[PDB]
Amino acid sequence: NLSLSQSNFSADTYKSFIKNLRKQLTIGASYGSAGIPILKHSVPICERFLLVDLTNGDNETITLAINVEDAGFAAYRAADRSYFFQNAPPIASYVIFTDTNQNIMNFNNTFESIEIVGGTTRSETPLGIMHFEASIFHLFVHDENYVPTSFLVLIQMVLEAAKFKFIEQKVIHSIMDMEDFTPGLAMLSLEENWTQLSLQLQASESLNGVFGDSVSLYNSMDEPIGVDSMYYPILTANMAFQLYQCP
Amino acid sequence: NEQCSPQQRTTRISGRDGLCVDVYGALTADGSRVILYPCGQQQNQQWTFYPDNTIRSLGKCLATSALSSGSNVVITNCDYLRYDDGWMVSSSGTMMNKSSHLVLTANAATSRTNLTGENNVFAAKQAWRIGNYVEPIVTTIIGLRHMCLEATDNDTNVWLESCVKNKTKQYWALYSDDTIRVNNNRNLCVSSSTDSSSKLIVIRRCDGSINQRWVFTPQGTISNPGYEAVMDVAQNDVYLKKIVLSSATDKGNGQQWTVFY
Ligand SMILES: *[C@@H]1O[C@H](CO)[C@@H](O[C@@H]2O[C@H](CO)[C@@H](O)[C@H](O)[C@H]2NC(C)=O)[C@H](O)[C@H]1NC(C)=O
Ligand SMILES: CC(=O)N[C@@H]1[C@@H](O[C@@H]2O[C@H](CO)[C@H](O)[C@H](O)[C@H]2O)[C@@H](O)[C@@H](CO)O[C@H]1O
Ligand SMILES: *[C@@H]1O[C@H](CO)[C@@H](O)[C@H](O[C@@H]2O[C@@H](C)[C@@H](O)[C@@H](O)[C@@H]2O)[C@H]1NC(C)=O
Repeated sequence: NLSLSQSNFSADTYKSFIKNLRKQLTIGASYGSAGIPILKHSVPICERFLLVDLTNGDNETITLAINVEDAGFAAYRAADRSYFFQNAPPIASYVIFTDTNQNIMNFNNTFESIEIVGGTTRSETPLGIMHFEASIFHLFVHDENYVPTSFLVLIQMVLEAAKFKFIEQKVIHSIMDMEDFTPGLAMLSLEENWTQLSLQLQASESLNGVFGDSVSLYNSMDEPIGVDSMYYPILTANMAFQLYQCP
Repeated sequence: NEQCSPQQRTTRISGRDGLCVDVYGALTADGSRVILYPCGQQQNQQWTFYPDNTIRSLGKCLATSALSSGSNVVITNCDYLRYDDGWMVSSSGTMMNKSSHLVLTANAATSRTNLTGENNVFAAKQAWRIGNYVEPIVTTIIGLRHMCLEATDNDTNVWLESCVKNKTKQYWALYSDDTIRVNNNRNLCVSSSTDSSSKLIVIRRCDGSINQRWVFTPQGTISNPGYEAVMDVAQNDVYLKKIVLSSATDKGNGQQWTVFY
């Protein structure tokens, strides 16, 4: 499996991991005018999951199952145990981690659901190398008090970074500065709007690249920038792939 | 999902020097010319896009006024274009008449300049941002070895240096005409070489040229489409302090860039 380990976690190795993850997710992608790959859709359940290994500073490893249709976590394995989100595709447990003691987490893989059960938001959850490391531990032992925030960390540092070069770069800055951060409005507005940007980009094919609705993306000075077309470098040089939305 | 087929959207259009596409005097007569003008909220800068490939302001359609290059772009009665295929906008913001291939062009930078239909050479004066948000986007530009492009030698050269938050000369203003401008001197633009003998990318006074038109591609390159080449770190070595224009290749990582805003 594609893997990222605490023991070899530099800017260079992180960047390669995210680059490879994007490549794997975009196998068989479709392309529009914008040239931003659109993830596969209607994927048979048996081929719907990409497995990724993360190893922490105790040399313990978890394997996460990423749904290739939406680049979200469906489940993960720790040793001989696995854990499925309650909105994982219904048949997923027959396809992945079959040879393990399977458990259902009583919450969805969405930020809104994770934040409600954990009682903690992304804005208050630090990101960085040591939080990546600790999140893997908490998931490995499945400490229910820390499972939600551990997903907030790993979803953002792995999946959201794959979706957006801006977010990847935030993590890279963190590694190089040896400095934790919490996502601000820039990062959250990307995460919030990934599905809406996917819809507008694809829909814009019929309107000379103009969107049906404007999307507000914040910059690092907390100024909202209206993105109402494909002609914004903060979108088209940032968003690495899209959710399938339009025929 | 009827959201896949938007029926229309009203937006602004900005280009050279961040000025907007404007129906001069808000005049509505057929043949009324369009100009550059400082961006505002007035109705004659509101362009409504429809799926018939029309672009409309004041209820009339943006259109070329001749088959040959050099004549004004105007607004005219939409019924006149009933059998016309309309405008096509490229992913890099070239606005082209589909039949004649003439593109929307600003031959000067000054307010009230008449916009014309001209042969496409991919100049910055032929690049446009369709969108309501018309301001330059302020950013760092990150490249090889996770370093930042920096304006050097009194804003005449450019190369990679270690990224330092708020170091003034590492900020760039991305304009609606596809220019990359020194953030604290917005009369100066990143430029491909004007000397045949050199491939070196430099900083020069903004002039609307092919040399100053840059497209941030989804594949992570900074492309000069008129010269069919991309920004590259000389010899993939940041310590040479040389950024050059090269044919796109996968050989090294020197052609990969990130916009960090
Ligand atoms: C794009 O250019 C073409 C060609 O110059 C324009 O077509 C002409 O339209 C005028 C006015 O309707 C007619 O009198 C001519 O007969 C047309 N010429 C040809 C050869 O078709 C067209 O109007 C332009 N369209 C836009 C939207 O700019
Ligand atoms: C037709 C005219 O001159 N009317 C004035 C208005 O129109 C403006 O014209 C300028 C060009 O000089 C530009 O196209 C701009 O977008 C238009 O708003 C305007 O001056 C108005 C007051 O704002 O007064 C009219 O008299
Ligand atoms: C821009 O377009 C209009 C419409 O065709 C032209 O008439 C303008 O010509 C200018 O004004 C006329 C009255 C005359 O003085 C002419 O010589 C001027 O050039 C034209 N404007 C420019 C700046 O070319």
